[PDB]
Amino acid sequence: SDPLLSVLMWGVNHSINELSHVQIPVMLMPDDFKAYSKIKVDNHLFNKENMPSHFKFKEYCPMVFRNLRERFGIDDQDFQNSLTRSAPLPNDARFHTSYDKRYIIKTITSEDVAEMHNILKKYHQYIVECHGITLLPQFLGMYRLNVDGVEIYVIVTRNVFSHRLSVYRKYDLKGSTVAREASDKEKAKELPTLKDNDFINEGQKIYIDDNNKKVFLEKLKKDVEFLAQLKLMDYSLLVGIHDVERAEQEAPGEFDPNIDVYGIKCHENSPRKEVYFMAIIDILTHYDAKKKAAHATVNPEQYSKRFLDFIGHIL
Amino acid sequence: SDPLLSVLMWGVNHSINELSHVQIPVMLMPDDFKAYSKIKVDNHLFNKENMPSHFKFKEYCPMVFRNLRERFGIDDQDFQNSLTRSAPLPNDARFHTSYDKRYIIKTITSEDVAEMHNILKKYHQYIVECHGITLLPQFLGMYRLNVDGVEIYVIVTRNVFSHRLSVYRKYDLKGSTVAREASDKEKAKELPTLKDNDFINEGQKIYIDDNNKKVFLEKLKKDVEFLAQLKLMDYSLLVGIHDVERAEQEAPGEFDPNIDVYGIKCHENSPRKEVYFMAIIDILTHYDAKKKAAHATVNPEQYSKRFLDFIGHIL
Repeated sequence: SDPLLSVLMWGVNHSINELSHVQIPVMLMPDDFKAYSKIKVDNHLFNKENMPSHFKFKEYCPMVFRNLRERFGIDDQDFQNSLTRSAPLPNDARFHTSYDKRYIIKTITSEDVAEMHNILKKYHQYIVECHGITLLPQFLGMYRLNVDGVEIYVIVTRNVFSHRLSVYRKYDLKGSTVAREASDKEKAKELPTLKDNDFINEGQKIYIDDNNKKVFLEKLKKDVEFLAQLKLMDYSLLVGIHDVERAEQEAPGEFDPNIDVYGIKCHENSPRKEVYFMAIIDILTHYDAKKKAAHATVNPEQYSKRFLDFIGHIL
Repeated sequence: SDPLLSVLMWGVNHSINELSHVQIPVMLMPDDFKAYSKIKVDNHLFNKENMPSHFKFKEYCPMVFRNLRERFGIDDQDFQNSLTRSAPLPNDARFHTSYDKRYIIKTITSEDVAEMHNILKKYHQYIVECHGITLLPQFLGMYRLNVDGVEIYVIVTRNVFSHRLSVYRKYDLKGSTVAREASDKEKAKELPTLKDNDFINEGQKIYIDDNNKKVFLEKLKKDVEFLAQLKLMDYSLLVGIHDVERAEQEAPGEFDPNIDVYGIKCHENSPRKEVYFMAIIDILTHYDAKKKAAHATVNPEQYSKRFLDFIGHIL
């Protein structure tokens, strides 16, 4: 349907096939962070039914992302199948979900790509340090697609939410001093995205036990400290709630913690059988559009503390 | 080892994978004869161990050759495996043999490519007419390879000789008025290539029965008439003899006529147990080098008759 989506599937398929032939060492060399793979295809009077006839596909730092996927417990064959066996589905920058709901494909700016290159080494090192146990986005691949005229950049992350268990409530938390509330327009969306005030006002509670809570908050502390160190800000805590009862009305309500890695079960005395999905999202700056907000007070360290204070209170 | 060979294997693999997704109709449209598929790969600081880092692969008329392969009873998966599972072996224009001895890969000039395009439609139509039963070369694919600086063209044909049964004697027959003999240098090669005089002088006989002989000569007549019609000349009858006894000394001596399609068993009263492999080879003009022979009398119709007269006599 969408030619850009076709090129992405084609490219991911190509990219993974290529890597299956490469010998994978335990380590990355400094050059792997500067590397890329470029393919330009020109078909003249051939294969019109599947593909655009002129296109480009570029993969950034293929070894680093190969290395990241394995560290995040993702097999390259599964990753390939998830993205190629059937088209990713949209939902209206744009984003798509792998047909099997395991991965998110987000469209990003060339600026975001530049910034991602800039932090990639430090990010990789962080992932090594924490043994891939983090609430940070799991970056799984980054690509450039060209189809006659149009150039787009995409990044692929692991879904914060479950691939089985549906989410009925969804929050996006920053802990900002300025008031954050979903629009009266937004508060009426299909599955809306609520914000800080929506959480305070409606007195939402997260029923997880003290251990889970301590572990989570420790992970969060380290992750956010790392983000502040990179001078990054404006990230959010995405919180999604699965209602086992409501999902039965429309494993009994249990999940695979190896696929749905951000899941946390509610404790025994929880008012309703709930599973939580929580993670940091949207870590890049995107100054192009933040300059667009400016044209027509808090620093990264401030934000870090403000954000950590708030999440500590709501749990 | 040889980067050009690596690109060919890579390209054939790519090309066949692409086609496995295309819906194959029973017919070719006129545009399929003008079509091609072009891939340009640039790897920067990536995958140095397998592939050259900058290369191009072009496939000419992919649908026509897909259509030809099936008409010649060749499955695309087998064709792919034969050319990709292990490197083709040389033997010192250059030519290579698929590791399994089923296919020949010949290096040709851009002129040969131009001429092949020119006759491709008429050749396809001929193959349709004779239901793929012909002594003509079976053209199976045509490609252009570029590896930083060097550009080569290759064509792939079915081996005239067997993939199991070794050939101990080998003739190349034109039936020319001018004397054709292998050099005293050549007559001493490992497995030499003998010519017209070598055949007359050494009184070689081909022991096939009257039916086989009649069928063969009828096929030959049509094939050669077709070649003369295209104003082509200077082609040869390649004759290879397998000695069942000698191959035992170094199925008992029987072959699969579906893989070794040019095989003909000897008749019952044959002096020794022999299998023959006979086919027309080298049909293109290559005027570049024939002008090189000129710079430092017979026409296509003459050649046709001369060639047919001679082969009739020797069998």
